[PDB]
Amino acid sequence: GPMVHITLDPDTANPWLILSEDRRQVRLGDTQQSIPGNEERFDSYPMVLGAQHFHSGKHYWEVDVTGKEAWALGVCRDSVRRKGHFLLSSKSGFWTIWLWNKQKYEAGTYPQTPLHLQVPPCQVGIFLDYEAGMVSFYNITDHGSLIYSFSECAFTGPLRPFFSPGFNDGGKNTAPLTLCPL
Ligand SMILES: C[C@H](O)c1ccc2c(c1)N(CCCN(C)C)c1ccccc1S2
Repeated sequence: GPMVHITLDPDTANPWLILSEDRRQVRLGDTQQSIPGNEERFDSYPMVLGAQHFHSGKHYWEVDVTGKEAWALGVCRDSVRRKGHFLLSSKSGFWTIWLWNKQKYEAGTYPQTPLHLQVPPCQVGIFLDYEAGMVSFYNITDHGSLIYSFSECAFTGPLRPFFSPGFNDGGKNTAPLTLCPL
């Protein structure tokens, strides 16, 4: 089946992130960790990838976002640049949605698409269909209604799960992203 046990890849995690020992949770830290500057690590934003690689097929997982004022979720090319600043955008190899400012939900098209969610999600489901070129996001709190779907994605290599528990803002958004047991 499509359900997949996601774990986080510590080698990609920006130093502002704290990963749980089981690598199923991630949160913003109050200070930067001292860790290596290996090529895989995102150096400019608090992001981290799942360890799993997708080359084909259908895949699904869920993330708890309860009570966070900001976060970003989805999938990206393994080949996306890790160093420096960039746009979280389908044009750049990212298929993501995000919340910021407590109630601004957007999809990472470029230009960005504003999202209008009648029921703020406490848990989000991400569905990847490699062959169909689709990444879809579901509001678990709202009985699995569709938040947004990217279609006509032109996948060419391995894809990775993508996660950010927020950006650095002074330590208000400390709660973790948690991968849900499926
Ligand atoms: C600008 C570029 O696309 C970019 C790079 C890195 C991040 C974000 C955007 N945001 C989205 C902000 C969209 N509007 C507001 C510009 C974000 C949102 C939620 C959690 C982490 C992040 S980190």
